[PDB]
Amino acid sequence: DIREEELLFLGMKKVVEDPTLPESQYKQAQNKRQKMKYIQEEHEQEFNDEI
Amino acid sequence: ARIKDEQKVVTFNKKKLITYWRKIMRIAKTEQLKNEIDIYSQNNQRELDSK
Amino acid sequence: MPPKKAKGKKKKEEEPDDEYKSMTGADLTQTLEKLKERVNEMRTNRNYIQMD
Amino acid sequence: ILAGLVEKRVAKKLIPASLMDLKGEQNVLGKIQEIQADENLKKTEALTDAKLKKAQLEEPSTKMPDPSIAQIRQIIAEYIAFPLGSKYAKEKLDKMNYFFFMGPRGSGKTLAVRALAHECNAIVLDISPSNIDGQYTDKKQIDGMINSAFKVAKEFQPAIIYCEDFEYIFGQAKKKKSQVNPLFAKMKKPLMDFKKGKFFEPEDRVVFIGSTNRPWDCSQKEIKSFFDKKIYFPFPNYGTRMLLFKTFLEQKKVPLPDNFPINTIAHITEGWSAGSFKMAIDRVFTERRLQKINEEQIKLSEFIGPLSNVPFTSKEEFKEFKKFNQVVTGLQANYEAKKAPADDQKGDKNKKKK
Amino acid sequence: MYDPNTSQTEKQKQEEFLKLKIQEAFNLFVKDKKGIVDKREIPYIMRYLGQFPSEAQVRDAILPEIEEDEPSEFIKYSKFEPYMLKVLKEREYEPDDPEALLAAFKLLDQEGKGYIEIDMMKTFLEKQGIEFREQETKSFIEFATNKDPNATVIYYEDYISRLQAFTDKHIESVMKGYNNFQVKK
Amino acid sequence: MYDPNTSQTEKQKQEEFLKLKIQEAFNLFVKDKKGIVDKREIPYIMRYLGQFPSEAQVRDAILPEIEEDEPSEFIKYSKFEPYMLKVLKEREYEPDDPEALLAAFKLLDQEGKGYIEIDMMKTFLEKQGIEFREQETKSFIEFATNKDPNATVIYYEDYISRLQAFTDKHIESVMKGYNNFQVKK
Amino acid sequence: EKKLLAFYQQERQKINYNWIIAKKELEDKKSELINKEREIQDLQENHFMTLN
Amino acid sequence: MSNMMYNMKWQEAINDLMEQVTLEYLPLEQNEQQLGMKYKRDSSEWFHFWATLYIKYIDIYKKLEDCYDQLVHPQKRVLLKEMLENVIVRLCETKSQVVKYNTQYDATYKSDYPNLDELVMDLKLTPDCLDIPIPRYFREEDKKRLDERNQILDALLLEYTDTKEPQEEQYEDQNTLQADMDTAIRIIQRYERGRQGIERANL
Amino acid sequence: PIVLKLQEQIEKHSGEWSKRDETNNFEQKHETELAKMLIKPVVEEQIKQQV
Repeated sequence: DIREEELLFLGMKKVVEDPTLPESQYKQAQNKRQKMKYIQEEHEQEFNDEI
Repeated sequence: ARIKDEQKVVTFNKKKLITYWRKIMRIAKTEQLKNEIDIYSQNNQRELDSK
Repeated sequence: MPPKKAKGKKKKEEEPDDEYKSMTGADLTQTLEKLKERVNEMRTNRNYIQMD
Repeated sequence: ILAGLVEKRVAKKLIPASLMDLKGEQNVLGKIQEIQADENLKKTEALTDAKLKKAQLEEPSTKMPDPSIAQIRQIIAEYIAFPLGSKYAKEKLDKMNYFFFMGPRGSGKTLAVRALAHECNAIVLDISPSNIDGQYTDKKQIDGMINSAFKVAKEFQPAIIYCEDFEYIFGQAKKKKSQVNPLFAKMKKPLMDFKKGKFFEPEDRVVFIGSTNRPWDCSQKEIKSFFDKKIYFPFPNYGTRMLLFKTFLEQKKVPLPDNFPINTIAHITEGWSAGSFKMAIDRVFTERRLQKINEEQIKLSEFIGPLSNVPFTSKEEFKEFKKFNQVVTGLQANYEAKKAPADDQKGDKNKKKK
Repeated sequence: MYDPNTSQTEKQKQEEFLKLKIQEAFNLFVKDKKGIVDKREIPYIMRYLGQFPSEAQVRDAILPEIEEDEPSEFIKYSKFEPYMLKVLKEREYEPDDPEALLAAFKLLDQEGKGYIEIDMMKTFLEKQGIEFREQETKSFIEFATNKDPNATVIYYEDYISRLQAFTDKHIESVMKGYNNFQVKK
Repeated sequence: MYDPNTSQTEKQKQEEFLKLKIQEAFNLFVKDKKGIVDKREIPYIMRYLGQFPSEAQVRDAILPEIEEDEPSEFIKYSKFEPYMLKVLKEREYEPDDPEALLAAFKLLDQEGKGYIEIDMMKTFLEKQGIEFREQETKSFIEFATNKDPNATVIYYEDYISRLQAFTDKHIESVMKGYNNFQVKK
Repeated sequence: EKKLLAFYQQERQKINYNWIIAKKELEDKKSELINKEREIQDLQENHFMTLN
Repeated sequence: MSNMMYNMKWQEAINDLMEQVTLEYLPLEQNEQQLGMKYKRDSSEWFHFWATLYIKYIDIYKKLEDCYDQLVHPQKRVLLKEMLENVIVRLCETKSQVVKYNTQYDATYKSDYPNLDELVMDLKLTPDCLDIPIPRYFREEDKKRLDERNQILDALLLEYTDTKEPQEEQYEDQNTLQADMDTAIRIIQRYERGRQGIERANL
Repeated sequence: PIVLKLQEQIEKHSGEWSKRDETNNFEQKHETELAKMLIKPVVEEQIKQQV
């Protein structure tokens, strides 16, 4: 138990993030990228209409 | 069966060098945390005096 | 269908005439002492490098 | 024509894939491998026995490090994705649309094809004799199908044509009676005239894919002179093979042991292609075995049985692969180039006229 | 741990390893002042190092042999190194073989049904030999039952096998480092 | 077990060990007089010698060969040891490759779902081929289903793996002592 | 054993370089966060001044 | 958050591109100031120069492709796309140039797989710095025609194939036994009888 | 020539967009000025064809 405490704290075993969990950092990155990409298309469409 | 003079019995140096690095990095990390406490103190004084 | 493996003649290996055929017992105990701890110098280098 | 092709199963919607899906390492020690190869060749030059030198040079120069998986990924990306996926790069780069591939079964050719097709959203038409066997029995149908596929590629941009089992169409005629259908070999003339005619426009972003499993079957001169470039997929190395093992084991959702000697299994598995690796990994773990992985940690002997069950590539096959890569690529041409001296003259050649 | 059938250099290196393992365990179990550790964990350090001395044995032959003439509230490395160094050299407090545990469990299971009632085992633990505390008995019941809260009986064979495997793993952990240390010039 | 491509000294050692093992198995089946064992136990002994002969094979070939000039209800050790030795050397009745068992089970599982119904297995074993007895089917169902009373289907892969592991452990245990066994002069 | 030692050494050096890069990026992003906080405070101060 | 970070990343990428342009302009101006004599530059130096150029252009490609992936200014996006394609072209040209000068060991290797590991470690980067994943904007850009093509392909597949999932590589297993059910039943019976006899004799 | 293209694109982007004040256009959307500047060719060429 102390060995695994040193593993996690001193840094032996990586803390792997499960993609399925709601709060995974990769999930936040994917949501931000999806929003950002939809942003590029929204600007594209409205800029075409403006032109 | 050659297990104790120049083949199989140098595990002592394994764990002792591991522990010696453990102590070198404990001293290094303790000095680093002294520096971190100094930085925390500087930020604390700055932010509290700002408040 | 099963292609039954051929009953090839077993090894009965002819022992290679390498350096392992040099000296008698007492110097074998000395050579023993000469490869008995350290190779785990190397295995422990592996272990410590894996820990790092 | 598209409806006819779809009904003929020539065109299929291959599984989407990514180029980064090709787990591969960089040539960290490839340069040192090359240095050792050059030094060993120089030592061979110092040898005195003519028979020994002839025997050593007859076998492939294994000392040369094979192209890295990272280097192969780079080459495939640069030659396909940018030209196939970009018009401007196609115009501004070398106008080539013919790639040949040599490697063992399942060694990752399908993975690369899937990755490119998914990234570029390109139709994959496989005219491989195996993928078309049992449906074509005359030259006219083959000619019509080739013409339709080429027209689709020209007009259905982007388009890509893949064809495995190219040996049966461009193999050794003098060889024994191969069990493959002779009709496949007739593709050489239609494709020959197509290539000599520059059918696909250089800027047009359509490429022809040729990947085989046994390079020695095909004719080397025709391979050299008929494809824009050729690629040989190397056998997995210790580091790359171990990393592939780790990636598949994490993919199957099996726990990772702390004291497991990965390189030991890597050594045990030397000589197998990527396809054999994947087949063995799938075979070892089943539904209840995967559900029971927690109770029983992964055991070395678990991989002992499947490894022999899957197809095994002997050192001779690797040597022949390396020889074909050196010859067809022309590396042996450079080797012969940098050895012949310039002292020899061009004297009398007219007396022997009788 | 210690092999008395080795060469003089081997015996010396084993002794020096015992010293260094004692030092490691002591340092990892020192709380405030370097070089001092409470005597409660002295058996805890021994268990960390594989020795299995009984509580009465620890109190009668361990503490007096290491405690000072003046009663010291905590033990230092001084008397902590050589004591278990000699103990490992002579294997004074080596636990019995696993067959001993198998026979013990079979004796506790008079009927030989392959399992022992939780109530009976707790009665033995808290009334026979060295009695365990209530929390210790709770932990024993939990582990022997695989943390089963509603379990009523425990299969002693599976518990013995798991205990042997875990002991082997911990012995591998501790012994790793038993090997090198050499005479410094 | 017996290696037919070893050295002459190794050949003699293996033959002597196999003879001793056959004698031990015969003694295990000896009830009234040493040197005579029941005929029905003939295949059973073969299963410890590594042979899994079929009932028809033993009845047609094993029994007539072991039987003396006249049919006897008991097989003497004199006619049992040599025949057993040659059978084991030839590996005539060795269990087939586990891959063969997996192929047979997958053939039974037409849909390839990885499991077979208990009733389907019972019908196959009791209506096709040499029909099993009730106790045979009961034991097969119990042990294929890891003694699960609530099991409804049998997964052939894990059952085959468990049976192969048990067979290997049994063979190694019966072979135990071959390293320490020496040729008698 | 030797092969594993070599591989572990090389991969350890690789992740050491990676960790150095990560620390550099973390320091840069922490400085960016400090500057972002300063920008927020500046916006607040100018907001109060404009309100006045 | 994303806009400012991508602005800074494009800033760094343009800094890298300007660094490479100044670097490569350096040889031309140096030659202009020393055009009198010939140049005895071994293939080693040219290999180092082109390999460093290739790696820096790879970094530029990564940053610019990610920016266009998450650059939201359509006017900015068009410029990023054109600059990205031009940089990709000169990157392929740099790779070809490195290929030609692959004359190490006093040889004439025209290898399509030049080795840059020595420079990579000398430059303090891990091998993954050479990664060039294929850009994903090849789909969105002019996606109408390819989407229509895929729609027609799926319609035809339903027309005749009756399936829509992408076909996976089905590898035939050579572990199939050409035996009747009776043979398998007999084999299983032999296995079970042997194991039962073993159990009873063990008892 | 592609070197010329890339470099000149770099200078033109530096001159136009780098010197662009996005504080008022906090959303990094299209600026009317660029719209007019790049649209003038279309209207001018339409007028030229009609005339």
